[PDB]
Amino acid sequence: TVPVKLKPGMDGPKVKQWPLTEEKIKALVEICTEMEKEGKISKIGPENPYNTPVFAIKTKWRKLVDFRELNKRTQDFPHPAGLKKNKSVTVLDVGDAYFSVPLDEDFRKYTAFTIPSINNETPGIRYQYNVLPQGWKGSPAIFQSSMTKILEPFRKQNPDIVIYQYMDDLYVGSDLEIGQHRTKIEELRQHLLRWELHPDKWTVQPIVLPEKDSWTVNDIQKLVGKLNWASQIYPGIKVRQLCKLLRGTKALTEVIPLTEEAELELAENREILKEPVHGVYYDPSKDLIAEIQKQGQGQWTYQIYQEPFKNLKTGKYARMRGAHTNDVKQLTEAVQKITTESIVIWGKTPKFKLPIQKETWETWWTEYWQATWIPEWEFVNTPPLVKLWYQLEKEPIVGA
Amino acid sequence: PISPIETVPVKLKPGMDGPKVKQWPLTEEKIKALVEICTEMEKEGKISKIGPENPYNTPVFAIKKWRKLVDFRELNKRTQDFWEVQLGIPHPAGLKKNKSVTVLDVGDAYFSVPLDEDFRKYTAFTIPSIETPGIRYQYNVLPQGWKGSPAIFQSSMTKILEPFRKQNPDIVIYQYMDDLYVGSDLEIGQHRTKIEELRQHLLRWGLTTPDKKHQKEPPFLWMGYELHPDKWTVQPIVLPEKDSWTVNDIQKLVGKLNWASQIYPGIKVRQLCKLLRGTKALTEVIPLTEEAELELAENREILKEPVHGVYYDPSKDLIAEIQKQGQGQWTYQIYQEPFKNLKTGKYARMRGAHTNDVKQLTEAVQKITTESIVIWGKTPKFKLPIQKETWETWWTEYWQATWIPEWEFVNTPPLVKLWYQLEKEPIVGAETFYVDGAANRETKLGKAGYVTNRGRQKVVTLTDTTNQKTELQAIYLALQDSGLEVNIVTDSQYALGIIQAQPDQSESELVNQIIEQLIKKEKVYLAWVPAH
Ligand SMILES: Cc1cc(S(N)(O)O)ccc1NC(=O)COc1ccc(Cl)cc1C(=O)c1cc(F)cc(C(F)(F)F)c1
Repeated sequence: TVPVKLKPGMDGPKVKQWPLTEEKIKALVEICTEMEKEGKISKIGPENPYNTPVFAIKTKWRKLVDFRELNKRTQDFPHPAGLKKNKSVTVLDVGDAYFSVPLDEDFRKYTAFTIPSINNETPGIRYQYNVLPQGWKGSPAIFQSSMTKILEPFRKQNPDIVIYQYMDDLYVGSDLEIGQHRTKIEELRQHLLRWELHPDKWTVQPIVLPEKDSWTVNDIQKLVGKLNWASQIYPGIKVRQLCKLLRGTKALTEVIPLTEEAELELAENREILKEPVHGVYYDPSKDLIAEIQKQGQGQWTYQIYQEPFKNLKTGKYARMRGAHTNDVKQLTEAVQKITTESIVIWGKTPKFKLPIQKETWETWWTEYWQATWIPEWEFVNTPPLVKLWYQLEKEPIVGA
Repeated sequence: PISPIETVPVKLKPGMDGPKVKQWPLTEEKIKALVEICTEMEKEGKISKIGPENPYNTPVFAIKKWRKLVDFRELNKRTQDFWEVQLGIPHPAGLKKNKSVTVLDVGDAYFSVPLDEDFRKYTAFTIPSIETPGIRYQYNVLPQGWKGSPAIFQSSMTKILEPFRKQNPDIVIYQYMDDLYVGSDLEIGQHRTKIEELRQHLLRWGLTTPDKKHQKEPPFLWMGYELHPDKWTVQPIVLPEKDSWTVNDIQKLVGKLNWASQIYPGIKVRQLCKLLRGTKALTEVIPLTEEAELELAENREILKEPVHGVYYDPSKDLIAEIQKQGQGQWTYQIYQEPFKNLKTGKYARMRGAHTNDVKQLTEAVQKITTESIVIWGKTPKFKLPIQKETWETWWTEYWQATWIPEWEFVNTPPLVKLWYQLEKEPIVGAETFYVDGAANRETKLGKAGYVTNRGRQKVVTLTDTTNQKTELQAIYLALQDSGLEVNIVTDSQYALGIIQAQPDQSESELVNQIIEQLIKKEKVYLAWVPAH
């Protein structure tokens, strides 16, 4: 085993376990006993003060540990820009690989986790890892030499296919037709068994200003307000001529004929929004940020950026079948999608700005989480304009 | 007797050292009592007579025959941290009904467990003299009052318990501080035998169980409740009768009464709380008002109510009904079968900066949901005083992500509804007030008013005001002077928020007035436009 340590001055994580459903507790209990036997983990005393949240996801349960805090405190240790171009990418869960590898003995105490007992009837069961834990930053790292080795063949055999490893995940991307792609994957899983994304289509949609037979005082008002704000992203947007028609105290419903200057002004603005603001470039030294707005009726808008108004990417996510009566479900779904694209494109997860109440999210997000990694997040209060603005994003002619 | 169980490796906090606290000098009458108590422990193997080698020391005292008290506050400051000793406490509403239960006070099981030999030296203390060298000792077992003792004990029990636990699944043991709560549904004969079996097993590890004398018997007092076999009750709540009430008394009283509002229906403390206004001292005597006297009266009577509940039958549904007692005040009860509650509650009015009832409704739903999961590990089926069409109309459009687990409508007034819904579009044929308000934020002098499309106008002069207040006031006037249908334009940023969240309650009296007004209109359209 190689000696791993925490960043200088960093102490072990002591994150409190959130309550879990009986169903989930039973599951973890079963899962952990089995691991205990296989010597993957061991019960621990109270002398170990650390702890990390744990839970179960998905028809059987998979154990998911929340190592965000530990990953952060773990000492530090490349991205293939070609992945983002590939026609299709399939993701694979390779966390099982780790269990074989032993975790340095002196570091194990920091992986300590707790299984909760319903109605505090019994103190929870304490465990710590002996082997590489899935979800920990160090695991994919430590098990790197080993991963290359097992990948070399397939890679060298197919230099046309790009493979990228993120945490427990492996993103394999090629250009073959759908069938020939899925075939190459199995050839890989088989290769691994012995030890559906599409980037080229992720098109950047533009902001689209309304167009009306006739405009009303209101129509302009709402319009001028949005253009004004948007002025922060495109300095060339002008509302002068538009604000002139808005002179006086007419009824909000009265129709205003447009001057030709206003018509041109509107035209220049439409042309400016035709494309994404210039000079936006990704910076590795800076964190990625993803903001989500609830547009409502299953529609959501997001923008990935590092500097305000300098979007690296923006998009729309429509809820998925069988998620209607659940806001939280849609949101977690979208968070996972966006995080995925984020990894695919930059090889890292963005910190999230979620339009939801801390308590609301922390009570139900795990119920629909399906990735092995967990992004960072913070809760916010959507500024009405930001919402109105991206609500203006263009959509397919008929669809797709 | 001590236990033949492995010790847990204890360490002192990072780099710090063992305590060197001077021994508080005592009287010959106390030294004698300690010397004795210590000789008894010494023979029990709990403490070891030691030499000068030890540079550490903790103060020992004498309280009441006499009882010894060692002050480890210092050692505790220098002792490593442990996994928090179960912080959440067991709630009666979460107890499955067992046919039989037995309490086993593994009391001084603290002294029952050995101390990591490596660590014992830091526990050294000294029995003074009548000037001459005192008698030195050190603990060979978990000390009473020491930081890690509770944690270690609990764990020790745990190991010891693993076997039996594993051998008798149809049985349940609840670990809590000094006691073990053991229940089952076998036959009283069989149960009793297991108890005796467990008991016996414990002694097998130097851990000895109670005496027919200390054995506690139902009902059981759990956090103010009384635990009866087939149901639970509340220990009687006593409201002292006096002719002289001090501040302290009233607060104390309000305290006890607040807790009671959880279990008892109808408890009120408004008038009593009023008494605290401008109080200058705790010992200050505040004469009860007439209303205060009555309130207190009616409450004395409500506490004469035999409030009771049932236990947890997992094989049965879990239901939670909610009511809106007042604006921001919510009451709820969780029962499996009608009228047989397991637990009930009320959430103190929340004073947000701005929000609405449907929102507050989900918040109640969410605190309850989290509660349930801790108590039962499941989430209840909700009976909420709100229509499905209402819920649907609000949630689908609200800027924030929200949700309510499976629920159903229960028509039990008052019902929670949307007090108003701003128009999606400008209203045709409705006046259009262009409102606006400005004010020297420094001189706090300002004006506000409007100018409708129909030519109507106004401006009001205001002193001691802020720009926000003027703007909102501009909106308020518009609302006043308008008809049941009105369009309002405003460059107010705070109005933008209203359009988004359409709050029906806030912290500003102003907003409040506006809301009242909004509520009263038949149709309102609020449009925002940038300033200048
Ligand atoms: C109160 C009672 C007496 C009898 S009996 N043996 O007839 O006297 C049988 C069942 C019950 N009660 C029940 O059915 C439900 O209660 C229980 C069901 C199972 C178990 Cl093991 C304990 C209780 C308790 O009453 C209880 C009492 C306490 F002081 C503290 C605690 C706790 F562990 F949570 F801290 C639990």
